[PDB]
Amino acid sequence: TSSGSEGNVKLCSLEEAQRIWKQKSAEIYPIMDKSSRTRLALIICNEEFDSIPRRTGAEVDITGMTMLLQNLGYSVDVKKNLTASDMTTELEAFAHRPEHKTSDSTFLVFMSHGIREGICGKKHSEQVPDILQLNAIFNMLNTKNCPSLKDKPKVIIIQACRGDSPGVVWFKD
Amino acid sequence: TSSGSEGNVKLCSLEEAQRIWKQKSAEIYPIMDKSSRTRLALIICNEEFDSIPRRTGAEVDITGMTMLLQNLGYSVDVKKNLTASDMTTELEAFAHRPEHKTSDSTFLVFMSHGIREGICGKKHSEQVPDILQLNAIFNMLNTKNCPSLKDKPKVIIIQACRGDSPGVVWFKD
Amino acid sequence: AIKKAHIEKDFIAFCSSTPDNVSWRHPTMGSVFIGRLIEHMQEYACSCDVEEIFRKVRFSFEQPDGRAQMPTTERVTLTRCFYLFPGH
Amino acid sequence: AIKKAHIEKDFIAFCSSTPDNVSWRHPTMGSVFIGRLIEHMQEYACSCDVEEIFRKVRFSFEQPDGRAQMPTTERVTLTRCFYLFPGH
Ligand SMILES: *CC(=O)[C@H](CC(=O)O)NC(=O)CS
Ligand SMILES: *CC(=O)[C@H](CC(=O)O)NC(=O)CS
Repeated sequence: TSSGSEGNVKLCSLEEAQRIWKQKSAEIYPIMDKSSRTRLALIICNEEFDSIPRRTGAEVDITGMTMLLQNLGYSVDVKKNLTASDMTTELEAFAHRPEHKTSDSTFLVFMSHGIREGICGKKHSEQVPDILQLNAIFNMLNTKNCPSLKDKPKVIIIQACRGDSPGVVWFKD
Repeated sequence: TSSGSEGNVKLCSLEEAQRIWKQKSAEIYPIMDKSSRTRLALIICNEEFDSIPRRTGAEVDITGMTMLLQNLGYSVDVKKNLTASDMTTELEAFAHRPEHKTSDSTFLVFMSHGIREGICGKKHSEQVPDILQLNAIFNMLNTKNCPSLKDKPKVIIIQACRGDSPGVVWFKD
Repeated sequence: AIKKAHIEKDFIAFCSSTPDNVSWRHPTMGSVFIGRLIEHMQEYACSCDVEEIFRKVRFSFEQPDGRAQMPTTERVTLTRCFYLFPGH
Repeated sequence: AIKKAHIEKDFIAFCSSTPDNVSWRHPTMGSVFIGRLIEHMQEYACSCDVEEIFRKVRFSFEQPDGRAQMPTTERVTLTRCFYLFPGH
């Protein structure tokens, strides 16, 4: 049933969970007790921009991801329409969250316009760039700047253009 | 025995090869007939530089990789002490090699000094940079510039510093 | 006492396209990469680790149409398999 | 007739360290990442695809010493598992 907390996410059975833990050795990330763990996730989605076109359909993405990450057991923070500076501030705040200490992993989701150099903030234009670099996301969440997530999976997902090219070439058959 | 063509590389048995092809679906890269295939590999190793320190022990790396890639069935091109321009030229020549058409995959190995921006050429100094960008390696070997390796695994291996940092942080236990 | 730890470890990034290239979004259906990821997470989180799931997503994009993209896994320092164990 | 193909696909890069960080080399023993890769290729090419092998290499570096590094997989567009099938 999809009426449960995991919604449409197919469940791993105990026999399945024991088999994964058996077949492969001690090279799986440990999972914390469901009862006590405090899993956290952050979605930053820029939909309305100052200069660049409106990201129509962003609502479907936010809804889908939010529900999915909740289904997987994460408490989801959703922040919308931020400058690169605001995103950095929000990321710094996320890294300082006490729940990470009693969490086993995290998800970070960025959804916005993007260029080759990185993700576009709300105030972005070609004349006055407003860009968050992927490099900065890793730095803010690494062991130095986020000690609480040491040894824990940090999954970053980015929906954005990485340039202007269609990404295709022709060949004959 | 290590006296065979695969040397110290542990062999996949026919029962093992049939099991891998059975357990997982049609999501494995196809392997070409051993009799007719012409697998190619390129090692670029910079050991002696104009300005920066000598990469003592590079010989062990060249030997090890060369033998390994030969063991895996690749004919190995080894090019030493090249500028970023020469490396580009060599890469372009490798992409044009007819053997790729009757190959199922390739390996590219780069071994040199490196900075955050990329791999150091033989003539590199801080005053006059001589850098091959990782970006350029992908571009020269992609579908547009190397159509022969379309749909085929291209494995790039890089031994190089990516900056000056030790890559460590302290924590108390 | 103090101990050394890697500054950067246990990361995986998943981008919607390859460098230099566009990622597509439908006005009512949403972003294709996001929808495809949800679908694959929902189906495969029970049996596959995230690296495996991400590969399957890439595979689903294999046949290009008028709006083509190839999602890309980046800067991977996962030292173990990450299973979500949904339901647990 | 002509058909569309992804400009960039079926790549995997494996770097010796994480961005900003050094990679170590011994004057007589060679580069640690290279030696470790050969060892792991030799042992695991028979049973594991390259993505799996590369993860194991990362795992082998997990405990840092005075000369520490964390090898990093980059720009991955493999859509299938790449098995070397050594002996075949
Ligand atoms: C190029 C872009 O940044 C966006 C990505 C997005 O998901 O909004 N793509 C487009 O605007 C083309 S639909
Ligand atoms: C920083 C570097 O480029 C080199 C990498 C190499 O394999 O030569 N590392 C060192 O010089 C430190 S041993």
